[PDB]
Amino acid sequence: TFTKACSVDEVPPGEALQVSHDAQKVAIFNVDGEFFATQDQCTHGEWSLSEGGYLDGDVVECSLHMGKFCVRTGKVKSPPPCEPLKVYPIRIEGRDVLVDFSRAALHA
Ligand code: FES
Repeated sequence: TFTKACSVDEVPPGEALQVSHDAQKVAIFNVDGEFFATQDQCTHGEWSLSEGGYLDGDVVECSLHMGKFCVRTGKVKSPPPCEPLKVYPIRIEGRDVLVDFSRAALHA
């Protein structure tokens, strides 16, 4: 089941947004009109990747110790993080952004 998480204008290109469902915090990223959803917690220290997190193209930088992840694959781009992010399916219908919060997946 895909759940409406936010509306598209809440996440403009180059921005991120934290959403929540059940226990789970999820970061929504808009990269040039394409939407991506990952776990919100940085895998180094669990800081929110949607709190002061710079987005440079499709690479998000954690504000705390400058760890970086590709928001497409969840793959690490710069330490201190070691583990990739969980990634969630995400779909746009009209102005609605829908995320399947039940379907977290993880590389490697
Ligand atoms: S908590 Fe994200 S890089 Fe340290």
